[PDB]
Amino acid sequence: ANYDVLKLDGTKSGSIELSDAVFGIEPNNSVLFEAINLQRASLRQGTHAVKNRSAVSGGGRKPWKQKGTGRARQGTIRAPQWRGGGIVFGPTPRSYAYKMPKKMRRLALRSALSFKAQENGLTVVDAFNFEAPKTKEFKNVLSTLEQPKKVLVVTENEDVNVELSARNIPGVQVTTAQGLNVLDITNADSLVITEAAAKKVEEVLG
Amino acid sequence: PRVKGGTVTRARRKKTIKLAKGYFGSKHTLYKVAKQQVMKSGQYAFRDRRQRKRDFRKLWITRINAAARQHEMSYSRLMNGLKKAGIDINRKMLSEIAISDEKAFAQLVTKAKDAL
Amino acid sequence: MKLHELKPAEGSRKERNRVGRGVATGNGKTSGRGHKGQKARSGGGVRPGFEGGQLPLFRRLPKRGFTNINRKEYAIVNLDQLNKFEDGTEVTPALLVESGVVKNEKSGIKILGNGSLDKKLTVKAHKFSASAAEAIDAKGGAHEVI
Amino acid sequence: PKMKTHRGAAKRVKRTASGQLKRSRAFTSHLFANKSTKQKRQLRKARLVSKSDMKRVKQLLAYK
RNA sequence: GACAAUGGUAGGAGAGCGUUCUAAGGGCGUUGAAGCAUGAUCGUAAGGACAUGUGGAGCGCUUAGAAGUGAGAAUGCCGGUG
RNA sequence: UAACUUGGGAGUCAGAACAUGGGUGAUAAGGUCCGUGUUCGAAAGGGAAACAGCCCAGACCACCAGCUAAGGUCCCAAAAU
RNA sequence: AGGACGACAUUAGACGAAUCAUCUGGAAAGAUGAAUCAAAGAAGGUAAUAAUCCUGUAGUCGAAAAUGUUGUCUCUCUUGAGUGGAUCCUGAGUACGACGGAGCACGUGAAAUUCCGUCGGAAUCUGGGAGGACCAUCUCCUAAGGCUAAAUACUCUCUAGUGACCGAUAGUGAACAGUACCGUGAGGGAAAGGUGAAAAGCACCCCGGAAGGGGAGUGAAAUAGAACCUGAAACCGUGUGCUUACAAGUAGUCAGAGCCCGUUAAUGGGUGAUGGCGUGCCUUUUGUAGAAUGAACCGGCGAGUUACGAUUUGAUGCAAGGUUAAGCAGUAAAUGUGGAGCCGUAGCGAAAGCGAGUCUGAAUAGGGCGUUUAGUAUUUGGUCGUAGACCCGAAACCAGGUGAU
Ligand SMILES: [Mg+2]
Repeated sequence: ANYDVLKLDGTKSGSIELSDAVFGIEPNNSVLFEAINLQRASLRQGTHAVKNRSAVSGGGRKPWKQKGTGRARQGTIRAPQWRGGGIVFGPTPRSYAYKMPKKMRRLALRSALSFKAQENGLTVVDAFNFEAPKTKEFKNVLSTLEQPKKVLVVTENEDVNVELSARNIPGVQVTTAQGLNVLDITNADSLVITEAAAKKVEEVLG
Repeated sequence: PRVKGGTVTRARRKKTIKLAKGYFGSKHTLYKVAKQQVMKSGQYAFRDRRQRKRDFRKLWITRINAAARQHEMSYSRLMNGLKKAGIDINRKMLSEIAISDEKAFAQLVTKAKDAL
Repeated sequence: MKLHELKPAEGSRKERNRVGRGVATGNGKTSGRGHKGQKARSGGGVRPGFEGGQLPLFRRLPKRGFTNINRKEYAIVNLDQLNKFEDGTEVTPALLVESGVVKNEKSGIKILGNGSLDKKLTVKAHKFSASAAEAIDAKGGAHEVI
Repeated sequence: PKMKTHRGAAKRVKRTASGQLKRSRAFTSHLFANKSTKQKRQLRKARLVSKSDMKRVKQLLAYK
């Protein structure tokens, strides 16, 4: 439960004690699967439709007589087997979202975070200090403490300059201790979390 | 999303068309009659793989019968005598011997005659 | 898990049956409906409980009784759910609720005696059963109908 | 929408501790002269809905 | 490994093939993608490749998700041609 | 080597010929209504010239191996002039 | 009612960082190599696929004039309490009632409560109305005059955007139209997208009246030439390797000479003298080669779906407990918060009620249903209910119109 706290250059500062109740459980893969499936199903707007018999234009009268002409009996020029139109069972506008008990939501977050801490994907830093936004400066920080290409940066509260500097780098995502979700954590290769943000995460999830 | 039928129907039908190469007239051109004919021909082939085994056995017995009448025996008594002698040669081998080697077949006939 | 290696829990998912899609599935032409009749038609079921004209079951049996709209009903607490308290405690309806022994108190608490007490308490509820009041005043302690 | 209870059935049965349905008896209420005394006495006890009938009328009483 | 079983209509149960779209990963393509045409190829089946010609800019693979997901018949509807 | 109990999902409610015990009809019907078996229905293969229901027999797939069933052995056409 | 001075927002706009070289090629944005910007790596163009070529984007700036909001002044109006309480005032053809109807979840009923037509027709604070016939006591209120924002419903439109929505038989009937056309009229109602990067859209010669064509030329390509991307099948032809004029057929299959070829190279390919066996498919039937139904042929399109409830099975979380709904915050997400409510931990009885028991019964008898624990939330699959509910098809019924050319 000890983790080094680096500086913005790779030099070491004090250690820290993160709870084994949050970082360090045995990850549950069933609940992770259901949580990822839920989050991604809640992002689609089911805006799709077709016109059925009633909604197609025209088609009120009977095309020809029921008997006597030698043709098949027909009822309207907008029946489904006509080239004109009329769809039988197409898409209709609907929602795809659903819900899980909240004890399961917390378990999914805990098991996604602990998986990063057992693959050496967790990096704790003391503080971010950016006076003005500058992407070239953030790129060098990410390269100094060698990070993979896909990184999730977590701050304690919304930090305008840090969030605004890592905005145009492909592969980097910035969030807050309370905006943590299962899709962002598992999509990343490594986490770069500050000390204050780590303490804050350790309580709300504990 | 919409799934329009594309390219699977044509490929499936063209396989059956190609299986009907050599058939008469529109039976090698049009899908419906071609499919019916290919079904019927599969059924015929199944039935005939089993009739082949009866036809060839019937041919061998005819040839053995012809070869045995030249030594004043009928097929019936020749096979009886060969069994009583213990000989276990096929009807297929017994008629290839009679065709290629007449002396060996004569020696078989003498043993069949002595066991009766 | 990685996002390119997801697997669901074994036994949790299953593919739906699609009917009327060819002969080899086993549900092709008639789609599991058999041959002609009322039940093979679109929207063709008959009403649940209908018996083809024979007098239905819930018309040859007689009606019985009435309902009392002023009926009371009590939240029940048996005698062995009081063993999670310490001796001397004053067990009150406000305490049974916060302790999570009673979720909903409908017309008031009523104590019944089904287990064993093995504690010395002072209980105050709306109603008691003879056995409950007897068993409370056997380890010491009393009861007060409030 | 929600499913609707069959009111006439709800006025005639009640549910026991297991899933059973207790019911009342026909051939009461009238013409008691053509009965013996044993018949009248034994028509007074209650019975259960049979299992072959449960199969038919079971969604009718799902909310009871 | 020994032994046994394996015809089938209404119908019950199981395991799969292929089509369009999405996510993540990893690839191919003007040194020629999809489509189309031909072949004497591979798999127990649905089906999958490879080579050559035509074509001239897009398309597979792995795992998971979602469906306007598969036609030979309806005196079916539209077009073309006998 | 099955049977029973509880629960999920059905389809079926037009049957036919043959043998045998009977009614009806005329000790008529490839008639009609019941009892008892079998086969077809949903069963290919061999025999009965051809011939759903008669006789022998129940096809997982190869093979130009062998033994038999019903029925057969002058030629058509396998096996005794 | 109407003046002043402001502040925002619309209705045109402006500035806006950073790349070169070689290879293939008709052309580079591709490949290879070396660089740069990022509060900008959204998107679209450009002779193929571009953060750095163009239009843009992040960011920042901008209004002569007219609207729309919104402030601060001006402006314009205006006293407010207490005690006495029953002297005076307090909504009349009204409230009610009978008869005939209607609306209230409620079918005139134990019908209280609320309206319309026709007739009757009160009381005045010790008053009057309601609390589901009616009476008494209690409790709550004060009819027969009027006005009133917000939270709620909808979209022919306008502005800015979005999609595990369609991609020319689809999506609007309509990508080029309520037009061809049909009908006296009301009315019905189509088919029809694609040269190329750039028109560079074929100068000139030849045959021909022309139409068409062969050369030459343009182009990377003209079997990209305007009936112009790709160009399947039915169908129509030309040339050929094997075969056929003594033969009786659901057109194949198994056996098999002869002749001709040479492959995804393997106990290969094409044709077929002659022999054996062999009455299409689908639907519907006790039973169909059937002389029972359907299909000229080829292509495209064309039928168990979704929402909300119920039940059962699998999976997963927690467990004597399990779980939130609307709402609020958040990016039209995850999530956080929200404990009204729901199921379970206890049943029996018509009910009062009693309670590990309870009902029946005079009974401490006997019997029925119970006790001697496992539930709950979400979700995959099966089935059911309410919805057109697997798809196509009547003869008819009703409403509102158009017709005596
Ligand atoms: Mg031709």
